[PDB]
Amino acid sequence: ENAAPAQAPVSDRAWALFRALDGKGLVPDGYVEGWKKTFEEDFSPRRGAELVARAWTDPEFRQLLLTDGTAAVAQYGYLGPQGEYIVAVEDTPTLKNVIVCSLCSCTAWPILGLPPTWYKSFEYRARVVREPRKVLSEMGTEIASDIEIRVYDTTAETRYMVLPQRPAGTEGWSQEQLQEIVTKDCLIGVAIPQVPT
Amino acid sequence: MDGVHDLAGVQGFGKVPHTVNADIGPTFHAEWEHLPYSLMFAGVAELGAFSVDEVRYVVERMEPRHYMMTPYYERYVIGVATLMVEKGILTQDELESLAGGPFPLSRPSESEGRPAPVETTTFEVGQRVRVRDEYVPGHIRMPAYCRGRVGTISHRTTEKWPFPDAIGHGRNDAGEEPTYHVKFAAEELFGSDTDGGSVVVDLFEGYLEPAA
Ligand SMILES: [Fe+3]
Ligand SMILES: [Mg+2]
Ligand SMILES: [Mg+2]
Repeated sequence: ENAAPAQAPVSDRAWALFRALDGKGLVPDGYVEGWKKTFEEDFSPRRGAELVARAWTDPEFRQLLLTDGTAAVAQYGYLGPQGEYIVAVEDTPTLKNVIVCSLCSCTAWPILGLPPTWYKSFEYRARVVREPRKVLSEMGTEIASDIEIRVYDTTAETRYMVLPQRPAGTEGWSQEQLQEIVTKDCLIGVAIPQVPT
Repeated sequence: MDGVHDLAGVQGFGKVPHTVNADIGPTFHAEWEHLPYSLMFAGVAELGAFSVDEVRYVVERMEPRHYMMTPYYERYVIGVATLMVEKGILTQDELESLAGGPFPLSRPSESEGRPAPVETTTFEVGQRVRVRDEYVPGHIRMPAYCRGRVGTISHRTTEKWPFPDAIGHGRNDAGEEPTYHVKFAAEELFGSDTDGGSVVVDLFEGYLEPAA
């Protein structure tokens, strides 16, 4: 009849898993609490933003970022779980890059942050590989006809970040000013950095 | 595994539930949500009970309707619990006792996996390759939309990793292979029924062969 299986409340199930393992001495003291802290506080799109702003103002670093993303990121100490082999992909006047994991949710956690709910949605996972222009449009990003859209499907161990184009009107801005306009969505590739009116 | 998880190209879904730069809230929206990833890492790094690939595969093994109605983080609670039972670390009965009710798990594997391929080719940037026209019932990191399709190498990784089709089943013969960024034209994958330009899939060497 296609009905859902009977299930205890998810909170009760998740905590049961914790207690079953913790009760057997298999979880070190403060272990999950420490990961929670890392996930919430250390893994952050602010790091990706910093990298972009540096690339934007430092031709030498921009070249390193685009050729050996891992090395570039390591200089900041931002390698980590789900972010050990990094490739940065460069937007151009004729190319817009976008990242997905169609098979699950794979994301460069340490520099982009853990994926947002929408990135993990079946909608995004199913649609962006096939109709990225329509998907970005619906999300509020219009990509013109003269621009190739390239979708990177994160199917293995490469962990991607988009290096967006630096918008006009930011000439002479400091690294801190530039960082501010590079958001999580710019790093995933669904948004273009915005300069205020 | 040609499971419902292989969603790329599926038609009929509605709008992505986001507009750019909208508030996505806190990292975790409930007090339990950090547990699946945390306990996965306990399993991988502390217990050495399973690999990350086994976690992807156990989630692929959720009964299909179960998969489709289950929120993301809950799929991982179910997956990690399944692995813990399968590896003999926990019992389903103790999980259900502790949970105070039913704790259905992923379905048993129907494949023992397969070894890293014996015969592969080192490809170079610019080379044309075809994704091997093979069907794998167990874990595979090839989404079906690219099976048998032809693309061009844009990158060969400078590092190598165990073949997922083996380590995703906890086998001893996963070896190590680099992966390749293979760029496909959108029309190669979806004919006229796409609005995109190109798609780049990150494919293990063993999934590839020289193009004709
Ligand atoms: Fe994923
Ligand atoms: Mg399929
Ligand atoms: Mg029973």
